[PDB]
Amino acid sequence: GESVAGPNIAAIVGGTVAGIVLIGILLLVIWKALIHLSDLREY
Repeated sequence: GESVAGPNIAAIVGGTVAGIVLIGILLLVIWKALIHLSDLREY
């Protein structure tokens, strides 16, 4: 009734929200790295 991880919605909401935030930060870091790479790059 409540087991059936119905809250899978909740965990999905929870897991899904967390994953999106994680990707967003991860994407942002790489983007920044590429810019640093272009400037850091001597040559």
